[PDB]
Amino acid sequence: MIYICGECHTENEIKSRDPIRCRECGYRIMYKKRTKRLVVFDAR
Amino acid sequence: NGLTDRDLCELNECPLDPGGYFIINGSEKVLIAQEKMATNTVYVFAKKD
Amino acid sequence: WGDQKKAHQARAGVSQVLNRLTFASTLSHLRRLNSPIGLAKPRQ
Amino acid sequence: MNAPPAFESFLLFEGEKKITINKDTKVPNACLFTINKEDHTLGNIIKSQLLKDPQVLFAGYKVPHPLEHKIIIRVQTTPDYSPQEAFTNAITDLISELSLLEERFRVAIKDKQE
Amino acid sequence: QANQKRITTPYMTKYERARVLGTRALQIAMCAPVMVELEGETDPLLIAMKELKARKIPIIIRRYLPDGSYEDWGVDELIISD
Amino acid sequence: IFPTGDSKVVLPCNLLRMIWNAQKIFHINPRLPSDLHPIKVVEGVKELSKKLVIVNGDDPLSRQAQENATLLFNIHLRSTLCSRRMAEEFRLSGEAFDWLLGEIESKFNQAIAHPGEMVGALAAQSLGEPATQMT
Amino acid sequence: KQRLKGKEGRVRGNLMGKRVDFSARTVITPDPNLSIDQVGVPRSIAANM
Amino acid sequence: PYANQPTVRITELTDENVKFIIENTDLAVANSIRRVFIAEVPIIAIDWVQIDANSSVLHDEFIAHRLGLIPLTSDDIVDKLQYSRDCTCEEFCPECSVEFTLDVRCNEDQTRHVTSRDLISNSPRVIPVTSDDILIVKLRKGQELRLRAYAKKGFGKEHAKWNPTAGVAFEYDPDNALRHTVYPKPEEWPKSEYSELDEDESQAPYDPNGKPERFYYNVESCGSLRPETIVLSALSGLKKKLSDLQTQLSHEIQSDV
Amino acid sequence: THCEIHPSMILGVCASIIPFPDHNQSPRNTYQSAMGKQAMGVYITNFHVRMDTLAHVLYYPQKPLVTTRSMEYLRFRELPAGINSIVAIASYTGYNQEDSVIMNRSAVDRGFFRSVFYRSYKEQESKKGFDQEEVFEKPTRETCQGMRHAIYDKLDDDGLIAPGVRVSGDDVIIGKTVTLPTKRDCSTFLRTSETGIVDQVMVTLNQEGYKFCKIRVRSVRIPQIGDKFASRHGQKGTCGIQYRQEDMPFTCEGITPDIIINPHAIPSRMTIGHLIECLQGKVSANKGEIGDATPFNDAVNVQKISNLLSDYGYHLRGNEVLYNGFTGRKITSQIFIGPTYYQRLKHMVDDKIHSRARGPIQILNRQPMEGRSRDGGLRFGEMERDCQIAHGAAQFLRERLFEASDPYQVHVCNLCGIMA
Amino acid sequence: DLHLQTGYKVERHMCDGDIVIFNRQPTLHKMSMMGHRVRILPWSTFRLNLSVTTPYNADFDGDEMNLHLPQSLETRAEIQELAMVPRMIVTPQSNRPVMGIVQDTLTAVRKFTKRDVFLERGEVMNLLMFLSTWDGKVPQPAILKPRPLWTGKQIFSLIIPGHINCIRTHSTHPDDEDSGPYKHISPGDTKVVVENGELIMGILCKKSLGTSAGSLVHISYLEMGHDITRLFYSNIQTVINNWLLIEGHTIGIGDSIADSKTYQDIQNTIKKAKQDVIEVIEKAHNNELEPTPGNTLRQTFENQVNRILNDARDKTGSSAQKSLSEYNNFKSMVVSGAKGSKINISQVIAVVGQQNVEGKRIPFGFKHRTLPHFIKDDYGPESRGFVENSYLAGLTPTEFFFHAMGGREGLIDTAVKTAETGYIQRRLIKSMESVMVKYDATVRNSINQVVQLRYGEDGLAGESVEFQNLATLKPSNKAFEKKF
Amino acid sequence: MIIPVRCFTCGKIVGNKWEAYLGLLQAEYTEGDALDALGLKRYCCRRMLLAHVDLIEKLLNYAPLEK
RNA sequence: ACACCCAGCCGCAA
Ligand SMILES: [Mg+2]
Ligand SMILES: [Zn+2]
Ligand SMILES: [Zn+2]
Ligand SMILES: [Zn+2]
Ligand SMILES: [Zn+2]
Repeated sequence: MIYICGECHTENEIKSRDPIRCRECGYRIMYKKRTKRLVVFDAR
Repeated sequence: NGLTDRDLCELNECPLDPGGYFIINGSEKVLIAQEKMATNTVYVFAKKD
Repeated sequence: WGDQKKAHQARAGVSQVLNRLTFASTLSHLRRLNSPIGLAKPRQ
Repeated sequence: MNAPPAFESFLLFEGEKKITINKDTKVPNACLFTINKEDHTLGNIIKSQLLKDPQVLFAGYKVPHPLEHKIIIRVQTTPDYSPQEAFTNAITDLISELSLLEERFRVAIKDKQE
Repeated sequence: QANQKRITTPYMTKYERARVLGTRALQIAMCAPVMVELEGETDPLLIAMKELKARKIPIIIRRYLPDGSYEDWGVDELIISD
Repeated sequence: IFPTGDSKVVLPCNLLRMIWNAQKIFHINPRLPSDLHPIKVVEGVKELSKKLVIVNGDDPLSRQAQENATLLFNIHLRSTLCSRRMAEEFRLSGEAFDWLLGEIESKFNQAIAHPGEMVGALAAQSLGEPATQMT
Repeated sequence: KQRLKGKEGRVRGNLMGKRVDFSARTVITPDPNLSIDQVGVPRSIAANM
Repeated sequence: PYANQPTVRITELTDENVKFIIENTDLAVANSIRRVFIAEVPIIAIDWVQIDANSSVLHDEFIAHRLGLIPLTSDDIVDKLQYSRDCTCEEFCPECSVEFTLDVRCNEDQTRHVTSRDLISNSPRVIPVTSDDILIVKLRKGQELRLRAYAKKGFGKEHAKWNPTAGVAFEYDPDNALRHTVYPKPEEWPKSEYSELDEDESQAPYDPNGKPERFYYNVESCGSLRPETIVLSALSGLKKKLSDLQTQLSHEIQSDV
Repeated sequence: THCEIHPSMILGVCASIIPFPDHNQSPRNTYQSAMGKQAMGVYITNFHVRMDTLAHVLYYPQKPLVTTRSMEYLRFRELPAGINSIVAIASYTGYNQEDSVIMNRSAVDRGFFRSVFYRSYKEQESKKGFDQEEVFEKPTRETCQGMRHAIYDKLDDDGLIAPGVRVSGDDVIIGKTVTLPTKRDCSTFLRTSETGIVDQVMVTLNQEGYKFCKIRVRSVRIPQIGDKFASRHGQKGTCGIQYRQEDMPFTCEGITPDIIINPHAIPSRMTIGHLIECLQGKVSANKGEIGDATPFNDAVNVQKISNLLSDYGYHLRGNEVLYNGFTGRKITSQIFIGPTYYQRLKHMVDDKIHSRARGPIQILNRQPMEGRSRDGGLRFGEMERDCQIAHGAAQFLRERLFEASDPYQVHVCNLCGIMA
Repeated sequence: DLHLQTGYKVERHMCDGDIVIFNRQPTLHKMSMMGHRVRILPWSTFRLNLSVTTPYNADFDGDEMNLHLPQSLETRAEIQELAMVPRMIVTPQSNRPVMGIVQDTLTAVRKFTKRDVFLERGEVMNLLMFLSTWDGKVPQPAILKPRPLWTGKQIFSLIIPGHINCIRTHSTHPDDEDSGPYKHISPGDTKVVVENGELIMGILCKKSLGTSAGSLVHISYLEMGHDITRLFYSNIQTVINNWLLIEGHTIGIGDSIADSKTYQDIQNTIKKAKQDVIEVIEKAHNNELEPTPGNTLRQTFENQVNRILNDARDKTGSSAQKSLSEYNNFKSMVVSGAKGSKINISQVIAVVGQQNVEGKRIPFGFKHRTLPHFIKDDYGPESRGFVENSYLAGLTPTEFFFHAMGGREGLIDTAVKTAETGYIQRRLIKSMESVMVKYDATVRNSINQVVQLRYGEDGLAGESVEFQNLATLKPSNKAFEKKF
Repeated sequence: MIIPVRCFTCGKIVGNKWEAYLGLLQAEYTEGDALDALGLKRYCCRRMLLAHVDLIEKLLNYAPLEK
C-alpha cells in the first residue's frame, strides 16, 4: 500500500487512515506504485 | 510569468502552452470575446416595416 | 454571465470549456469571437 | 471490439474442411472448388495453370468477400476429362515447376558465390 | 350479401398478399395443418409461398367498403397478381 | 384538351416497347407480309378497352365515369394500335397481336391503384423531397 | 401545459415519436460485394440484439 | 498442358538486396512469388512482452509495439523452431520460442539510450541486428525499464512485424511492348532501369503475339534474413502450401469416391 | 498610404495550416478549418502529468512535407497532428467508393496512425449525513446492498484499482460504499466498450478537505475500418477496408500506397490544392527540404514543381505506373502517387457504435433512456412514423411505437371512461 | 431447465439472412427506410451496397444510420413483402428508378462499354466468374482470328437479364447525327440500342443506367420483375468493379493542365472581356449608355457587365473543353455522369468565374469600394468579385477573399434553409397523414370526405406509369390522314 | 514522439538512422546528401527521416515521478 | 440477481 508523493519520491508507508502527506516534503499530492501483479502485453 | 523554459519544465508546466485561460475547479475555462454595437457613435438605420 | 438569480437576463455562452484535442484547437479557441444573435444578414 | 484474430486468416478451426467439391449443374462436366482459408496467392496460380491446359474450357476464381478468407474456383473440361483430375494435374505440374525453380536458383547462387 | 352483386376488384392485391402470407406462416409455425405436399421445406415463409402458388389458402378475406357493409372473398376465386 | 402541343404524357403501359417486345419475341420479319386481318385488330382493341375498367358498373353514370377516367389511355391505345399503323410500321402476326392484348391487359391491371395505399402521406413526402434541393 | 407543448414534450416527444428498444447505430462504409438487399452487420450488434 | 521451364539469372547479390530475372514464366506465378516474399516467409520476432516495471516517459504499449517491430536475425532456426500453436508445449518452451530479457537503468545526467544492443537473448543464434543499433526509448536519470519478452515464429499475414523484406520491387516488360499500360503522352515518361530503347524511341512496337515474361525482382531484406535465403524460404513455403493442398484434395476426392 | 505585411496573413490559426488554400474551393477550406480542431496529436507536451476527460495522443506525428510559412510561427512543427503518408488517388476494388478510404493493414500494423485514448475518472468523499458517510473500501458480498456480478477482487484494500492492471468493460475501479441510514455500494464502474488499462492513480484532498481520487485509463486504438480520416483540403473519409501489403498495388520501385482515396472526391468538390500538395510533397521528399507552400506566392506554381519532379526522375505530372496487387498485371491507367498530410480525427467507430435490447428504462416515460453511455435506445422520430405510414406497414409501426417501446395494460370502466 | 417443448419462444441472436430496416435522419422521403437481409461481417461497422447510397441521401464519410429489427412473424412478413428494397426499386414520386449505378461502377461501365475495349480469354473467364445469373456457357467471342478477343459490350449483354428492349442516347450525342446519314451507325458510338436483351451499340452513362426515366434499369424492373432487377444491379457492380481492377481509374495534375495554346487563347479571351467592360464603363462615365426600357441606369449597366462576363466565362469554358484531351480523366468522369460537371472543368482549367453574393456582385462594404486595395468608385471586373485566375493557376488574395464570400453564402443558405424546409414538409405530412384510398377506389379524408373520386383522376398508382408520346396530337391534318 | 522503428510504407529499418542523421547534419551536410549517405534511396524512407520531429527531448525535461 | 436523479448550459458529428 506504499504511496509515492509528488516531487521528493519517498515510498512512504501509510496504512493508517490519516491525512495523506509525507514527512519529507509535505506536498499534498500522492501516487501509488505500479502493481506487482504481472500482466501480458500483446505486441500486435 | 517570467519563468524560462527550464523552470517551466521543472515546474511540470508545458513551455509551449500559450496560457490565456482560467482554472476554475480544475476545468480550464477560456473567455470568448463578445461583439456589441460600438458605444458613443451616432448611427442611422432604416427599419423596413 | 451576470448575477446567479437573474439567469433570465444573463447572457449565456461565455467562458466555454477550453478545447484540448490539439494544439491548433487550443490556439483557435483562445483566439475566438462570438455574436449575441440567437435572417442571413448578420451571419454573412 | 470485433477485430478478428490475425491467426484466423489462415488457420482452420475444428469444424470445416480445406477442400469441398460441388458439381455445378448449369453446364455438364463442371466443378466448383471451394479452397478455404486461402487468398489470391493461390487462386491466381491455379487459374493461370489451369488456363494453360489445352483441354479445359473454363477456368477462373473469385473471392466472395475480401474479409472472409475463402476462394471459389470453377473448372470446366471437355466430356472426356474430369475437372478433379485436371486440378490434380495442374497442381503436379506446379510442384514440378517450383521444385525446378528452387533447384536452378540453388545452382545460380552457387555459381555466383565464386 | 349473396353470391350475386359481388362488385370489387378480383385482383388480390399486395397488402392482403402480405397479410395472408404472414398469418399463414405464423399459423404453420404454431403446428397447423399443411394444405399441400412438401418436399423437404422447413421455413414457414417458403412453404406459405408454395401453398399459395398451389392456391389452397384456408382463409377468406373480409373487405370493408367505406359505407360499412362487408364483402367476403375466398382466396381460391381470387387470381394471383404474379 | 392539350394545348401547346405537349405530346409528352404519362400513361401506364409503354405500348411502343410492348409492340417491340412482341416483334423480337415472335421473330416477326417486317419485310414479309403479315397475316393479321384489320377487323381482328378492331374488335381486339375494342374488347380490350371493354375489359379495362376503373369504375366498375353498368349504370349510365358509372359508365360515363369509366369512360372519362380511361379516355386518355383508350385514345392513346387506339392511336398506337391503328389498323394502318399495325399493317405498315409494326407488321405483327395474329399470335403476336393476341399476346400483345393479353400483356397490355395484365400490365394495366397491375398498374391499377391498390386500395389501402396512404396516398396522402406519399404525396406529401414526394412533394416535400425536392424542397431540400431547391437551394 | 409546457409538459404537453411541442418539441421536447409529451405529445410529439413521447407519443408520436418515441424511443424504442431493439435498435442499433454505427457508421457506414462501402462494400460492393453484397447484393442490394443484403447488408453487413458486425458481430457485436448481432450478439447483443 | 505441362508446366513451363522457368530460368533465373542473378545480377546483384549484396548483403541486403538481391536483383534477379525470371524468364519463361506466367505472370500469376511471379505475382504470387512476390506475395509470398512479403506475406508467407517465416521469421522470428517478438510477440509476447511482459513489462516488469516501466518508468520511462513512453507507456507500456508503446514499448511493446516498438520491441515487436525490432528485427531478429533468424537465418538458421526459422525451420527448426515450430509454431507455438503446433508445439505440444504449454505456453512457451525454448523449443518453440526465444526468450528475451531487458534490464537498463539510467543513473547519470547524460541521457541514456535504450538501444537494441541492450536486448539480451538466450540462444546466441537469435539476436537483434547488431553483429548502428536500433533505438527503443530514451531515459532520464532515475527512469528504469525492466521487461521480459518471448519471440515466436510467424509470417507476414498475421502482422507486419513478421514481414522480412524491406520492400519488394517487381517490374516486367520495362519498355512497354504489350500495351498493358497505355501512355497518353509516351515521350513524357522516364525510361525504366531495365529498358532497351534508344533516346529517340519512347516505347517498343506493339506485339500482338507477345505474352508477359522476363520479370525483374529487387527483393531487399530488412537485415533479419539474408536476401537470398529469403527467396529459397519463399519458394519452399509455396511448395509446402501446394503439397498440403495436394494432400487435402486427395483426401477429399477419395472420400467422395 | 500603406502596404500589406503579407497577403497570406488574413488566414486564421486553424486555416493557416492548409497548404495552397487559394487553390482549394472555399467551402472545403472552411470544412478543413473545422477539422483542424479535431485533428489529434500531441496536444500538449506535459500530457502525462495532466489528466482530464477525453484526452487523446498520437504515436508518430510528423511535421508535414508541404509546410506553410505561418505554421512555423503557430508552433505546429513542435506539436504536429498527422503523418505524411504515401497516397494513391485511384479507384480500386470499390471499398473507397464515395467519400471513403482504403488503408494499409501492414502499415497500420507498423504503428501508422496508432494512437492512445486517455480517459480520466474522479470520485469524491462528499460526506452528507452524520452516519450516512461513504468510505473508500473493498465492498464485501453481503455487507453492501448494491451487489453486481462484476469482478471485485481486482481492487486493493483502499478500494482503488491499482495502476497497470488490465480492466474490461463494466468493471469496478473505485470501491466506495455508503453506510445505510449495513452499507450500500455507491461505486462507479468503467463504462461500456473501452477494454483499457489503468495507468496512473491519484489521491488528494479536495477543496473542502475530504479525500479525493482520480484515475486515468488508457487504451491503444489501432485504426479499425470505421475511423474518420481527412486531409488538409476537406477530404472527409472513412476506412472502408484495410488491405495487407500484398493486396494493394505497388510501383516499379516497390513503393506501395498507405492510403487510397477515390478520384470521385476531387472533381465535384474542387480541391486541386490536394493534388498540388501531393506533387509538392513528392518533389520535396525526393529533394531534401520541406516544401514551401505559402498561399500567395508567384514564385511557386505547378510548372516549376513539375520541372523539378521531371529532373528527379518521375512523370512530370506526378503519375506513376502501378501494378495490380492481386493479379500482378499492370494497371491500364497510371495512378497519381505521392505523399501528403493526413489527420486522424476524434471520431472513432468504437465510440459511436451502439446497440440496445430491452435495456434500462426511463423512470418517467417508462421508455428507453438517452445516450449510449446510459445504454439507451434510439428514437423513432415523427418523420420515421410518417415514412412507415407511407410504406403501409401497419403492424410494424404498431409494434415499433407500442410493443417494442413500452407495452402497458390498464383497466377502464365501461359506463364512464375513467381509469379504474 | 433448458428443455424446449412446443409453444416456447427462444430469443436467438441475429443470424445471417434475417430481415432488418435502416434509417438515416433526416428521413426526407419514404425511400429512407427500406428492408435489408442481414449478413455478418467482421469489424464493427455496417456495410451496405453502393447504389443504396442515393436512396438514403448519404455519403460514406462518418454518416451513421439506425437498424430496427422486427420482432414478430407478421412484422417480418410485411416488411419482406413491402419494404424490401428489391420490390421497391422504382419510387412513385417521379415514376423513375431512384436506384442507380454510381461512382466507380458507372465510370467503369462507360470505359468498359467503349468500342476500343477488348478482353483476352483469361480476363473474360475472370469476369464471368463474378456473375451470378450466368448460364455457364461462354458466348462466342466477337473476334476469332488471329486470337480470341471479347468485347465489353458482349459481357454487358450477358449481364442484361431476360430480353429487354431499350433505346437511349449517350450524353455526348451529336445533334447532327440524327438528321444526317449514319443515323444507325453513329460514328461516335452514341444511340445506345439494346435488342433482345443484348447490347448492340453505344456507350452507357448516367442517361442510360442512372436515375432517369426510361432508363435501362427502369425497363428491367417494369418488364422482368423485381428479383431479377436486384440480380442485375449486383452483377453490374461486381463485374464492373473486378474489371476496373484491371483497367483502373485515377485523377491527377496531368488531368488539370491544358495545352499552352489553350492558355494563350484563354488569356486573350479574358483580356478582350476586360477591355470590353472597360469600354462600357467608360461609356457609362461619359453618359452615353442609353437606359434599357423598364430598367434603371445602374440596373442596365450591371446587366450589361454581367452579360459580358458570362459570355467570357462561357467562351473560356468551351475553349477549355475543346482542348480537353480524350484520355483526360475529368472528361471521362463528367461525360459518364458519375460526379462533377463541365462547369467544374471550366473552373478548374480556365476561369473560376464571377463570384456573386445574393445575386448581385460583391457589395460596397467600405466607402464605395469592395476592399482597401482597390481605388474608390470602381466597377471593373477584378474589383467587384470576378476571378480571372483558375484553381490550378492559383487565386490572388482579393479574388480569394471574394471567393470565400461566395462559399460563405453557399454555406449560409444551405444551412439556414433546412429549418424552413423541415417545417414545410412537417406541415404537409401532418395535413395529409390520414388521406388514403378506400376499397371503393375513392380517395377520402379521415372522416370520409371524398377528396378525389379516383386516385390521380384515373385510379393508377405512380410506380407503374411511364413517359410516352401520343403520336396523334402533333401531326398535321394531311399527315394524320396519310398515316391513319 | 520518437523515430519509428520501421518505415510505414515498405518496412526498411529506420530507428537506427536518427542519431546518424543528426550527426551528418551537424557536419555541414545538407539534408539530401545526408539521406543519400544513409542509403535511403526510396523516398518514403526519406520523408520518414526528414518529416519526423522528436518530441522526446522535450519530454525528458520533466523529472520522473519515481526515483 | 444489476446500478447510475433531474434540469440547464455548451461544444460537436451527418
Ligand atoms: Mg456526409
Ligand atoms: Zn514528498
Ligand atoms: Zn513449446
Ligand atoms: Zn366508471
Ligand atoms: Zn520506406
